[PDB]
Amino acid sequence: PKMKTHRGAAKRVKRTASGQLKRSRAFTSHLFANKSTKQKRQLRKARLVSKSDMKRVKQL
Amino acid sequence: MKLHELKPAEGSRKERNRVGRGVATGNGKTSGRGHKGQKARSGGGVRPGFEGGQLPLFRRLPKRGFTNINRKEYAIVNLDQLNKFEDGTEVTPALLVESGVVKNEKSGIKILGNGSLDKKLTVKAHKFSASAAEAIDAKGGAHEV
Amino acid sequence: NYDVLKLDGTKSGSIELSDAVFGIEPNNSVLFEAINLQRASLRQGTHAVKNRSAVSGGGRKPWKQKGTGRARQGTIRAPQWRGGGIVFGPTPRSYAYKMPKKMRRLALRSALSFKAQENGLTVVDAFNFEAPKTKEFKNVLSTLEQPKKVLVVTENEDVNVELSARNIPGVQVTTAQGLNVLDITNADSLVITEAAAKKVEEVLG
Amino acid sequence: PRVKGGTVTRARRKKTIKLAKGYFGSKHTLYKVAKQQVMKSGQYAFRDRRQRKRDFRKLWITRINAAARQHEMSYSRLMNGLKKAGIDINRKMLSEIAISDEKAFAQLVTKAKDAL
RNA sequence: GGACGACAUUAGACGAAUCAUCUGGAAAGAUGAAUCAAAGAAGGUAAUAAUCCUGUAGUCGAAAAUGUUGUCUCUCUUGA
RNA sequence: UGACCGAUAGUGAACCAGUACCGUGAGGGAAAGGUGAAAAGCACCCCGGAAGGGGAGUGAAAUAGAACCUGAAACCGUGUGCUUACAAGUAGUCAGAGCCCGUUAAUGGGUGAUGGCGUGCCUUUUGUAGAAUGAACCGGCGAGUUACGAUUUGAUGCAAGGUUAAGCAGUAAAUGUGGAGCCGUAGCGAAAGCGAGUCUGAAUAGGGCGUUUAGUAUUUGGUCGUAGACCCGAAACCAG
RNA sequence: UGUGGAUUGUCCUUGGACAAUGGUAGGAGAGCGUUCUAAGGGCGUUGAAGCAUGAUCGUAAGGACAUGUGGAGCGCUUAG
Repeated sequence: PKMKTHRGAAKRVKRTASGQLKRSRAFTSHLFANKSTKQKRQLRKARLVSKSDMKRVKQL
Repeated sequence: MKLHELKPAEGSRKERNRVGRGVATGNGKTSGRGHKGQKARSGGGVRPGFEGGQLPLFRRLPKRGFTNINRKEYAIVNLDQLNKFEDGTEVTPALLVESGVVKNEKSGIKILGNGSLDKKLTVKAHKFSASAAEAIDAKGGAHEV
Repeated sequence: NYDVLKLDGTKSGSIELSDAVFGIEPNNSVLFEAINLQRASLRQGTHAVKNRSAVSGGGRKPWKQKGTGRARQGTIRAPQWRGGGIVFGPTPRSYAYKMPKKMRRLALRSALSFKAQENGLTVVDAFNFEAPKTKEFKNVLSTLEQPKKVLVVTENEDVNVELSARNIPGVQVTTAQGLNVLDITNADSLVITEAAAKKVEEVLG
Repeated sequence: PRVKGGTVTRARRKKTIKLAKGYFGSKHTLYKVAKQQVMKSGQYAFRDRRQRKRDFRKLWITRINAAARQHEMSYSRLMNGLKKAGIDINRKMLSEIAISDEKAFAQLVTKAKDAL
């Protein structure tokens, strides 16, 4: 039958080709210096995308 | 050609690879599956995403953002898809959907200046950008929303 | 491009109706897929066998698991047993697929052109018999010297042309709309009617 | 379509039993043992196909060494002096001449005796 | 709730016309000359048969039956 | 009707089948087709109590005689060419006298007095002649398959476009007709939103992802997902 | 190293070459044969398939041809 998507990848947005992710350590932990908390920039998924790119395959 | 001398295209069809049919084929006995383990068992293997016990990649990263079902999508149209008819006039959505330059109007028609109009035709769509109208104004069309 | 209409030798109003339909370059790649898919939908998937869970009986363990000195068996209907139990046998299914409309037309025009460049086309005039006379069609084919295999073309529903000349070894009848790529590639000569000779020039043009 | 095997498994098993003709016991009757014996025969022939160029070579040397001690000489010395006089002759030919025309060999010894 | 027919369908109908040689224990085979064909599907016959049987194309359908029910009435009526 | 089976196949059952047989009972459950065109199924004579032979006769055939089409291996025998009772052997292979043969005619074939070299095969192992596992022998059967999706490669058709689904009139014709839809041609942001740019936010500044655009439909090969998913095998759990 | 041959990948752009060719788990490429279908052309009681024997042919899986036994079907070429 059709193939099903991993519904818990509500944490990835498809770029033109690849996928963008969210930063871990992002909350309820803030006894930190301030150069540290500030880098909440966007990083993409690595070349572990060969283990899990068939599961988010209609996110397109 | 004839029905007793027909030939297919060169390098168009190949023979399927049959595993476990001798030692001369190089894919017999073990049939390229290794020796032992859980990946050599009939119908064995872990789920596509298992890390073998370590927390999965999609479990340490947090989620964010909603969905907002009620969303308005407009069929994007460039300025290079309006120079198909010289001396044009009243380019309405009905004359654009039957033109073949645009189809299945999601919910309107938005124009985006990507190229040069190179004409003075009268435009008339749903809504444009801050450059599309300017280009239409230069031409001489009464762009009306 | 200049074909000559005929009728039992007598030459009628010569018709030059032949442009991009006849005298064109035929494709040897679009004509092979049109014949491979033609006999692919002419197959009936009526074949099946019983598996390990379909044979009668075989639900009780033969003997003990260990302590007998024999091989450990589980059922009496196993695949290696003489009783029965096939592994991966045939199963009911279809073998028909589809192809782009453009390709369908190209192949159709790639066959007629080959028959026109091999001196195997003959545009005869309208013909009709009062009653299906097989003997009448026998002498008719005797006059127009042609090969053993032929393929007469109909305009609409010639009942007298369908019922007659149908029990002949190496003869087939069809209509302009019912033009295939297997029957046209199986015959050696073509005999289409003048009225039905321009009808295929518009549908395939 | 079911393709039942036949007239192809016995046609190839009857070609391995014909190769094992002349064996002692059930090595020329059963096919399970014939295949093993025929699989070893090929591994032996290829292994002694290079050992046949070592036995014959050693044979000639022994014959030339026995036909060189009659003229108060030694194979090592005879050969040494035979190469110092610029003479290209095989060991199989030298022994072939010694067994035949002895006169010829006698003269050869003198030529390799004054070349030392 | 049933008179009323005609027709699409389920048995049985008639069902086109071949001889001669050769080899053989016997030919349908080879060979030669023919002839039906809305029937050159298939099986039998002392070997491989469109013309020797069984049939098949198609013709009556069928002492009926309902199936599309195509059709008159019959009780079906008072509504604006 | 069939790119379905053809007697270990196909129904458990082509014949004496739910029958022989097995169990207190619920229940389990086989083996077994073929003389010839026509019984014309061996009249008669000879040996024997009979069984069975040897002649004769029937037939195209009797090495077609009911152990009845064809008759393969394992296994069991009779005749015959060369060789063997001082010898230590995974039994072969390379060289080589003598004694007999005569072919798909070629630097032919059978046998073997002596010499050199040489510890079977499969699996599992750092390593097996191994005293680690498996097989008495021969024959027949016995293990990566199909449906629907996803991604990549070759082939062909059209090209800023590409192509149809369920349907409907058709040789169960798979070619016509059928424009709901699907992919691509424009992205960026949690969104409202703006758009060749956009978010960032105090920042148009510096950076992130985009822009310079080739794709698409069907088929072929490789791998993967949901189904038993390459094949065989458990202690045990629940329902009646 | 000498002499003849097989395959490659190169090279030069038709045969001299240049180099190269142990191999387990694995990756890639080119082939042989079995059952069925389609088209064309064939063989067969003057003996098909099967079975038995042989000193024959191809680089391997394999393929022919005589002879005996057998008594009715079975090859070849291209593609699926």
